[PDB]
Amino acid sequence: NFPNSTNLPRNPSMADYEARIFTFGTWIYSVNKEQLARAGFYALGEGDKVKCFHCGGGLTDWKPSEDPWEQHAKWYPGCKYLLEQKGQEYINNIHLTHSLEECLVR
Ligand SMILES: O=C(CN1CC[NH2+]CC1)N1CCCCC1
Ligand SMILES: [Zn+2]
Repeated sequence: NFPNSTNLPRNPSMADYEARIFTFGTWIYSVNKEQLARAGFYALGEGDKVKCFHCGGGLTDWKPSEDPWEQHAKWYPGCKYLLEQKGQEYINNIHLTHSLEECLVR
């Protein structure tokens, strides 16, 4: 299913931070859940799979080193929530970084 790039969220029931934070429960995984919720992610109950309330973007198999906002921007750069909370400059920083990380090896 394609990512949502409209200014309207795909899952408006998860639009409030408090709604999202309730989805995790006891969270054993490597990335802090409050951080995941602030980046707009709620939990699916399927290991450490999160989905963005706005773009619907899904992310799984999180490493301890990884940042929710960075991961959000890498995989779901079209997201209007991300663009609202972080601004296009941040997004360009993140993408230049990830594209330069890729090239410093491949
Ligand atoms: O899991 C990912 C990408 N990363 C893997 C490492 N941990 C953070 C997310 N996705 C799944 C959905 C399609 C794009 C790739
Ligand atoms: Zn999003």
